Amino acid sequence: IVTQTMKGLDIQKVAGTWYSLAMAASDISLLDAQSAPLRVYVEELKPTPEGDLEILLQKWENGECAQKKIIAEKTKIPAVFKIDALNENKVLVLDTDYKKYLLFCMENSAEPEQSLACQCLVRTPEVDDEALEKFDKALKALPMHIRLSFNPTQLEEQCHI
Ligand SMILES: CCCCCCCCCCCCCCCCC(=O)O
Repeated sequence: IVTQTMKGLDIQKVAGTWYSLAMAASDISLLDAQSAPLRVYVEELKPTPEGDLEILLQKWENGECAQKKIIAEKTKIPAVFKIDALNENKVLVLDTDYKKYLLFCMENSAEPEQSLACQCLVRTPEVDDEALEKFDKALKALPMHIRLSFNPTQLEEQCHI
């Protein structure tokens, strides 16, 4: 689905702290409740030396904010990782400048029109208008039906409460 990938991605340089400033999905149900399936809040990226990606994040489940750890495995495409879970879940890095913003989408492997969610990550708990502008331009193709964004207070709280 996603026709935008970052050329020349250096996965080591995305290490460190990130904030999920905005999210969007193809289906309202993927993001509507606090416990919605792709309502996830990125905490940090931890690239391994072989070039896989450990992801720390928070997710609300059963009435509280839970910390999760995910391994995205590398593929032959530098910008595309596989989540390793039951669903053939692919993560694509659309664009990043390493020091300010990273845009990524995650999609299901097939069925036929399928689930897709994308986030605008930023390095600091600040509304970055230019990064949100790149996020919205990246998505104006994609068939999104829900979009969320968060204010700096929420960005400093667990599960953006
Ligand atoms: C590649 C650099 C960008 C960072 C990508 C972050 C991708 C989160 C992927 C999370 C997928 C959904 C997790 C669902 C909760 C875990 C579970 O229920 O098993």
